[PDB]
Amino acid sequence: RKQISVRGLAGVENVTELKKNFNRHLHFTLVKDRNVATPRDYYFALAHTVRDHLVGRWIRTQQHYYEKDPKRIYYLSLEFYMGRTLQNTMVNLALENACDEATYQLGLDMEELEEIEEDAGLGNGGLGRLAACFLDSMATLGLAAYGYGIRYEFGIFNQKICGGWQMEEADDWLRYGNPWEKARPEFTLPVHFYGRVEHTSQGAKWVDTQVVLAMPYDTPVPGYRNNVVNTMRLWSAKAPNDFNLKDFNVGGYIQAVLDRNLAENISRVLYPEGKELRLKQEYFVVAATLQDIIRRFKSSKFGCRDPVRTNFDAFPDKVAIQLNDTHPSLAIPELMRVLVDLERLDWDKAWEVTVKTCAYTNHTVIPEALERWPVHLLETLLPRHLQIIYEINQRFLNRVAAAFPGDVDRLRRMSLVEEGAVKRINMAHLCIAGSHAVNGVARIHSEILKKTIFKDFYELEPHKFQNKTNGITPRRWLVLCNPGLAEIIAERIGEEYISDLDQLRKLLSYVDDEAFIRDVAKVKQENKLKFAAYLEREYKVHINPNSLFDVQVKRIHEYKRQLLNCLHVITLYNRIKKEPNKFVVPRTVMIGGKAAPGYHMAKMIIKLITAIGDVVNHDPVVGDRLRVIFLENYRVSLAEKVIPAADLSEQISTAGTEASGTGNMKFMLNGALTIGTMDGANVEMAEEAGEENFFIFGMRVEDVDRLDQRGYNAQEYYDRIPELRQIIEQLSSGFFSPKQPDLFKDIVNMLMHHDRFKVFADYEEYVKCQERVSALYKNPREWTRMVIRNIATSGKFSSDRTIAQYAREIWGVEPSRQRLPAP
Amino acid sequence: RKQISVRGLAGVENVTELKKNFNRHLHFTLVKDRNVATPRDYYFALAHTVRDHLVGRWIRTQQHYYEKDPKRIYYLSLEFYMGRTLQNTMVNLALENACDEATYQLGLDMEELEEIEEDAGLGNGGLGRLAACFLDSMATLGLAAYGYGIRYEFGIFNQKICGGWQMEEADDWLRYGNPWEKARPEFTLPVHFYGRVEHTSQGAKWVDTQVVLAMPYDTPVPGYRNNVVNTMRLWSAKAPNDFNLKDFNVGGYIQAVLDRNLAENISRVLYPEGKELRLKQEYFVVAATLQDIIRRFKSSKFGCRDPVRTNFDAFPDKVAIQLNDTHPSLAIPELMRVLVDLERLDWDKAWEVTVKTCAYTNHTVIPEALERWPVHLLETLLPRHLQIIYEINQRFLNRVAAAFPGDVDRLRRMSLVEEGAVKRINMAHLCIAGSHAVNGVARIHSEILKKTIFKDFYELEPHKFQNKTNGITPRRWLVLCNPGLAEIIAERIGEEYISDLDQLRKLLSYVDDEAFIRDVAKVKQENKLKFAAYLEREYKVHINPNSLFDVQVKRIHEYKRQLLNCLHVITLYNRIKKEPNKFVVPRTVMIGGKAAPGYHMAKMIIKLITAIGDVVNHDPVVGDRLRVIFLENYRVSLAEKVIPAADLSEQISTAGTEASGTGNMKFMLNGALTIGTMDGANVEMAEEAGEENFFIFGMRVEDVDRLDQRGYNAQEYYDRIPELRQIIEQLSSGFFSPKQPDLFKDIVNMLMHHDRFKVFADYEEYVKCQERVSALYKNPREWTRMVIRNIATSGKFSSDRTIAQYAREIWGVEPSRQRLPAP
Repeated sequence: RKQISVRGLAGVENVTELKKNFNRHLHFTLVKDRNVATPRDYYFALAHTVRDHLVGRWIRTQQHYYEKDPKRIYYLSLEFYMGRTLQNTMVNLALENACDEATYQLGLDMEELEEIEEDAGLGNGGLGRLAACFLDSMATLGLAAYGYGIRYEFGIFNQKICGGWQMEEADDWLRYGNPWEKARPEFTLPVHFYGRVEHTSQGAKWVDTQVVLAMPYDTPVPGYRNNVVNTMRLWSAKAPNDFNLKDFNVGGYIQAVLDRNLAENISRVLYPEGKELRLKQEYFVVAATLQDIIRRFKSSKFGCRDPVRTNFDAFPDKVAIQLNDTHPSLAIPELMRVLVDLERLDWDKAWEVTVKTCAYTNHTVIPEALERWPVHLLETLLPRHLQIIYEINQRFLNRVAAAFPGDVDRLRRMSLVEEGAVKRINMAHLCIAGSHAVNGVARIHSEILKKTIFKDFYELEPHKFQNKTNGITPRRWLVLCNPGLAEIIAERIGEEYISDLDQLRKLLSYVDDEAFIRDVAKVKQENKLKFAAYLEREYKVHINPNSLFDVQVKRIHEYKRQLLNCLHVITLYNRIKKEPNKFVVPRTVMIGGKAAPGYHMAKMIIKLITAIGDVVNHDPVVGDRLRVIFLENYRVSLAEKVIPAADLSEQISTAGTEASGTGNMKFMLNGALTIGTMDGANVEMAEEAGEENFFIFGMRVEDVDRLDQRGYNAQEYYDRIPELRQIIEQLSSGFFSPKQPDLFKDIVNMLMHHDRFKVFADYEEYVKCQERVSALYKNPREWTRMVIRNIATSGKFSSDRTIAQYAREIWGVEPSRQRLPAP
Repeated sequence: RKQISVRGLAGVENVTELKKNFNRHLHFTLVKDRNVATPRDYYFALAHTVRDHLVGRWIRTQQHYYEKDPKRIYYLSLEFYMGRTLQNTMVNLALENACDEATYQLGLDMEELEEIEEDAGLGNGGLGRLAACFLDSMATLGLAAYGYGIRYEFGIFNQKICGGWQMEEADDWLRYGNPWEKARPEFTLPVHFYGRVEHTSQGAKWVDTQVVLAMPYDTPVPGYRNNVVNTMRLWSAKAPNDFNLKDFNVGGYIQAVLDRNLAENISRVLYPEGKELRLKQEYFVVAATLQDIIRRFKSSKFGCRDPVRTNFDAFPDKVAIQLNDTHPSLAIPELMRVLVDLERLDWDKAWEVTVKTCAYTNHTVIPEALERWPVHLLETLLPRHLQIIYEINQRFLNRVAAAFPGDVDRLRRMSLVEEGAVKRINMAHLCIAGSHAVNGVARIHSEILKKTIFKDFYELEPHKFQNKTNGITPRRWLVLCNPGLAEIIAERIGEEYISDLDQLRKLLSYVDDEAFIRDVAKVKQENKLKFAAYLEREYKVHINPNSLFDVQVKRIHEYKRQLLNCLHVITLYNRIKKEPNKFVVPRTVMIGGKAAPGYHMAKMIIKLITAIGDVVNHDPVVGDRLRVIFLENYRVSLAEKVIPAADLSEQISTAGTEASGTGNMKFMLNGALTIGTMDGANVEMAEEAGEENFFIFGMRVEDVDRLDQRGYNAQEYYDRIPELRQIIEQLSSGFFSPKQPDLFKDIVNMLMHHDRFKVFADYEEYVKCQERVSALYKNPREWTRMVIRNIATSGKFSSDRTIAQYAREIWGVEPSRQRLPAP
């Protein structure tokens, strides 16, 4: 009876007894054979093999925390950007080149198979990709972290450059199935919606509700090489499949069928403010999750164990809910609703635990883009919750009054309920009220949630504000992505670095050495040949390799400045042309990110970049003196192979607009010079690397704040800076497009007359700087010099670090670097 | 490529190497362990374990036919009443023993786990059951055969008699999946609804249609110990839904997200009238399969003996289509629409081939019941099919005129268009024109299709009409259901019988061997007591495993007299009650059968039994001399359990209504004596058995026609038979319903004033039989003597023989009983 144990299921490190497993699954799982099986079949066969070799470990980890009962720390997020599991299972488990030998002794090619894998489309950018990284490093740091979010049938679109434009051609990543996940029909809970309250003797009822079933799916995330492998648990919406008539509800009219789609497509599309669905989605992910959070606190070990009627006195000891951004916020009104209403905890006692369990990571530098909801939206889907939100509030605000008698303008600046032309609830204030700890994403930024945006909140509970300077992850962002460069490091410092990281600091001593100089430009010249290969293979281009390899891969969006780039690269096309022999360093510039539907300036700016392309790379006057590639469909699998041929990381956003920056850290690692306007995280990177090692141009936070106080007007620069007069002219007189001359005319007036982001004011400073970048390119080795002093610097911009910080001052729980036995 | 071999995995016969994979499926394939895992995960880990045995042999057989290249025969049926895999998968492949031993040692009672499997609601009744036996024997007889059905997500209801009334209840059998089915998304093909027929060039096109995608799901069908495993390809109707921006359709208005629903539920449900849903389901199956048949005809091997068209010339030699009932019928215009429109063969080359290729099995004896569909319905979802039924109908009538020159009414009776109020097409006459053979499913029923129902048709193509009487399979319905009856029979004649049932005739020499007579009786006694325990466990009331087990389990319908049984039952009830001290042979009548929603007298007659048993199973005056049990939710599962435990087999259909039986041949075989009218099925079953060993009773067909001349007037028997007049007044005063007397009034009134099925005509002689029954049963020695005589002569009813004749006489292919090796 006890003979159903984890014993024997594989022979690990054996090329041959996993060569017995690639066969096992092709036949018995996939029901295919060698005369009929396809590439995508042998990737699904390989996918399964490394997977039994994951879920072995997953049983015993999972076993461990029942016995050992840690504080289970759930990270709540509506975006989870993983993106290609196979290789990353292989390294954090070991089996990679022991999977390479089997799959060539078999006669395949594990790298050709690897590219059959669609990206696990649960994201869009850095809110998913941060947590996707924190999921790797919590798993490595011994921590009992659970990641819970929603499983999107389609994620967010796949982009398509056609005619120069973006066509958002949808991503059905999951149609051929997904190796890595397990469905769990057995642990389906309901999500109730709409309904109404109805009070009784002891509490209140929220009867009359519509329901949407919550079905869980388990991807696992391995910890790096210490054998603990954790659970992502992502929800799927099932419409109640009582339907055809039961309740006799359709009777007189079927059209409640419109429930089936408007409920069930909670789970089909991720977004790219004013939407019942974004809130329905939001309430979906927190309800199901928190019901599961309560069943491991009771059932799994406290099922039996009480003391205090298995009260929640020991809840905050055992559980910690970390709301990433404002999208989990209904975790405070829903947690309060279950403890008070379903169990029967005092409003006061239940709110005790609530704040103690919860804390909230803050991502915006802007107060204007900070989630708030309409009360008519609340009150109708969520009545009890519009009611508990009202009640948390005067309770909070009287606590404010105790600490500020008579200061009336604060009971409307602290308030939960916004007023006037649509009374809204400010969700970020709701969070700060029930979260014992808020953190800024960068140092600077935590200051500006003290000094500017939650000033009152920091005056009254001074201490909730923490800082955790968000990093990246060695495994993904050095080892998978640039292994030639993780090759030449290993043996010098000791592999202790990938899970203990400012040790990168040693290679600093190694700078001078003219071995390391010639060493590294190979990685970068090989990389710039392999990526300059891939370029022409998928899609196609005609490139240098050797070029200055210049890249900026962000969202196409005004305040990140793809535009500043475009002006400059029209200075470059035009001066090199003017004197056609005017030698300068030939750059291949790559701009790329998706836009966001119903964003025409961010549709326009793709089109200017795909208007240039034509006249530069096809004006064979220029030849290979200048090239601008647009990266169609930039996502996490492209993220790990363009930072790779990063000479130049152009992170050129207006000062004080970026709240931080993550795809900038995994750039001064791979060997990339970061040239950009100072704010966000372009800062601490230079406070580490030294300003002289960086290339910080242009304005700053402080003199930008100056500028819109004595009038900012971009023209004035139009009348002075003679080449910008040139490029504005040629921009406007159908140079790029003879067929539609006017075309970039909506962008001219934008650039001229209502430029919120001062693209023209940071022009000149940018060019008498990217002259310092070009002229230094062709000083081919003291170029290669600084590219080491950036690498050495690293360990703060590593998410292991950040997780230890969250671990330690906010959660409690002490980290680990120990290897759990077996597999 | 060679390294990836089948060579195996199959340590096969080995306990250790499969306690070992019941562990892998529990930990690595299902991801559970002994601390989380429940019964469902254990049966599923067993279920998964056996089908690695199953799918290796699947691989191997499929390969074989690719190599050999046999004539393949596809069998279209809208119901495959598959019912419960595992125990049969294990007996057809031998692992009852090893799987028992491995789960013995594991701590798991292998009986218990089995009864967690959900009966696959891919069927409804007899029409579904013969296909399933026609697939077991198509596989034991080595034929290259396919099963093409609909993968009903929910199926026809679950009976749930609540307080006495049949409640309808949905069946999601596949909640926690199906281990046995393997979805083949690679083979999704489109099914074209509605549209316009535009005419051009050498042909016609069908433009403007609406695609639904038919997605295939493969299930293995293993043969008893011969190592072949054939296919069953079920089609899932998955709505084309890229309905999110694409086509400039949604947004404008998502009024039209109904092609989600009425595309999607071509497969959510099975039926119980003029429904476009029923015809949409009928064409969906046909579109997805004929395009899959030609997919396989074109791909496996033939487009090289292409000498001529991958010729359809040879299509009838590599293909054979069986049309079980007129439901696959649109397959004769679909195999004409592709061959003519698409392939571009001659119209008379498409008919020469369409008639040589497909064939029609008919199952009816009552003509109204022959299928018809309105040309308004066809002119719409099937524009071009209407035009192929219109040129078929026209050319067939030429054939007819020349054959019977001048007979203007023969042209109007031999037609496929048919009008009066609503111009319908006759689908059964469509089948005779497009099939090389038409066949009855029983001897006399096959005569009265050329004697009466298609007689003109017959005279014009006499050579099409064959017969083939129905049969059970020896494996599910004697080995699985009754392994007890199985040891004893094999101990004497050997085990060659399972694959050749006529060897049961050999047991007829052991009639007078009173070891065997006390032995068979033993056998039937544990059967009656493992079953009698089913009852006070799942369900209850009181059993007495001695009594004469009298089951009638047909579906609830007026033409099959559940009512005659109700009246015999209270006649015994009353004789037991006026004269308590008389000795009476006690009986337990068990009536089970799924009524059929909408139909009220079936609804109402079930409430009879659920009120007769309440009144008589609570009479401490009778004590236990009678008990009446409605068997809730008859399915393949309880037939397994019921036919096994029964003594009398109640087959009381009105003479002239039944065509052939199939339910009978399971009780005849498992040693039960038929009581039954001479009518279609009971007739070959008494040719073999000898009338002696049957309880033939009452009214014969021309006895039914004698009274259907002079006229039925039930009242003449009411005032000529006192024991009837007796219970009409039991009913009418409301004995069985003290709170609602008048409840069974419309039954009383039906019965007398308009009983189209002649309950009272048969009453007196059916009773003078029930009690001769009671004579022989109270004579256990001579009961078994007559029961030996049943089980021995029943061999003619193996589907191994009904198939041995289709194959031979119709499909062409010749039966084979040899092994393959298949690791």
